[PDB]
Amino acid sequence: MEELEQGLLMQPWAWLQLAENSLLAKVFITKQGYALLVSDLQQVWHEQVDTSVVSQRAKELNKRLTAPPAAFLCHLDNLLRPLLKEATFSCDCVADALILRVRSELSGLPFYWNFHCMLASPSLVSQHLIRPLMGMSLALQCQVRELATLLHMKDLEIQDYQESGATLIRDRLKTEPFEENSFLEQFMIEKLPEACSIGDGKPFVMNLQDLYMAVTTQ
Amino acid sequence: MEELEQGLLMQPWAWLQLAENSLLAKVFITKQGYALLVSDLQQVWHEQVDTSVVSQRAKELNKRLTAPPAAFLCHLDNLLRPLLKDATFSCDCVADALILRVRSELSGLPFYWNFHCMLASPSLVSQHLIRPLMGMSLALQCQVRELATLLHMKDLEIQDYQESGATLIRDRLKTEPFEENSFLEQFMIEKLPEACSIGDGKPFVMNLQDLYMAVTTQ
Amino acid sequence: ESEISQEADDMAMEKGKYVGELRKALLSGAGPADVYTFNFSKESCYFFFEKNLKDVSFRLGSFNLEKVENPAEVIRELICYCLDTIAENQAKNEHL
Repeated sequence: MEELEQGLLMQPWAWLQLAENSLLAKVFITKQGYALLVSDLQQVWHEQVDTSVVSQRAKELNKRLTAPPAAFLCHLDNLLRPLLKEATFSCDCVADALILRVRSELSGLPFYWNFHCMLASPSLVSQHLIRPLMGMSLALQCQVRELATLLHMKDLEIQDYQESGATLIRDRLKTEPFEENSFLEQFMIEKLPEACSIGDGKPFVMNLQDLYMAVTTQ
Repeated sequence: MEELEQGLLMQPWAWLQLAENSLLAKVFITKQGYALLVSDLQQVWHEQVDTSVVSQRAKELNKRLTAPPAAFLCHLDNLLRPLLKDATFSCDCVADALILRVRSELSGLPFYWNFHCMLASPSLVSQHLIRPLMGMSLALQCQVRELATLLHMKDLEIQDYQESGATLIRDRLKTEPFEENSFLEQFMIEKLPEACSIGDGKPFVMNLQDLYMAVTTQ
Repeated sequence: ESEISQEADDMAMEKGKYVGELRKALLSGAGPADVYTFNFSKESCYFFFEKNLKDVSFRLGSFNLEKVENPAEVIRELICYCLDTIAENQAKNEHL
């Protein structure tokens, strides 16, 4: 519910550890459901699920192995414990509904879990694929601008120091004269494959969940 | 030829000029139609139409018009970067169908022509709301990380210059030994909450459209 | 067999635990917190064990039986096995 949506708005992104598709998920697993918003880079979703729909999604792929509703919920809470937040992850990127083929095992007999994400309507996307994502993105743009002007003024101070004293110290962290546009262009060369082809998204999470902690303002 | 979606992955974000709430109606107008993925970061639209259907739409919505389909094709090409294709534009941000009103007026007798951006294709939604937005978010984040390295190097440069002689005499305008985390801690609580400004797309074209164009490669 | 599959999702922890829990319920052994609470209805002849927690009952394991017509039969079998192993233990022990 809205409690889980808000927790999603605060609790950070965490990529589904399947090593198959860039299923960058946002982990918020708290009672009466959870919020694991998973995006496959080719479709939008909002898994603002509650314990009843959680358990029925767990059953929709299960055939012989089942559990009570809250049993399913706490089971899938334990599922993310060793790997995300049962450490087997998969999915079908083709499906319109993101059927995260999480084949965690409990009995030695097959169990079928899907982090079935509701297809996000163009009004649904603004909840979490835009407000936190674009919030932290604009925050990073402002960070780049502020750090760039700070680099420029610190380099002005540095040049004042060479013009007042020609001492050279380390030459290992000796910065080049920084340019924001040159920095962006040199970044669009090697880290662009990291950017455009997200792949894992682990660099995204362990470096932007700090921004996610306080992007929930909107 | 499916260039509508290909032109909808590299689609430049152009700020639509309205007499109403202006949205980021962005399109790659082609000679065989277009794909108007209206992505104001609030609601996502998509006008997956060919040249014939949109041209006949204009002809039928122009009450008494004797024009070739190529005339309205050029009329549309005037919206290749959706700024102004004529009158002034007007969006209907109520449902999955965006009515982008273009009153074909040159001082005559009444007219009314409008677009019909039916439900946005979630694949191309991700092509401008998730996948390259994920990409430019990760790019901006690792940009801030490389800027962390650059700031740290400049801070250590200034500091090691201060205690090695030729220290600046203007103590009242210098800076204390700086670090990136000192910038990020204040950012997370001051700018990140307010840099989280989704707006009506305009925050994208002021700060995010440029690096998006830098990450339209995939 | 149906009493041997869905109980793991009840107890809800991952694989490996459930099979060993079932076996140790069948065999000797029962944990203090992983207890196989022997909910064996003696008269109706149905044995099951549930490690209930986390917002709803967790049926950890269930194992139905079929009451023997003469109860004394397998009881005498088991106790005669116990006395046989006792005598073997004593005789071997003296040889030890």
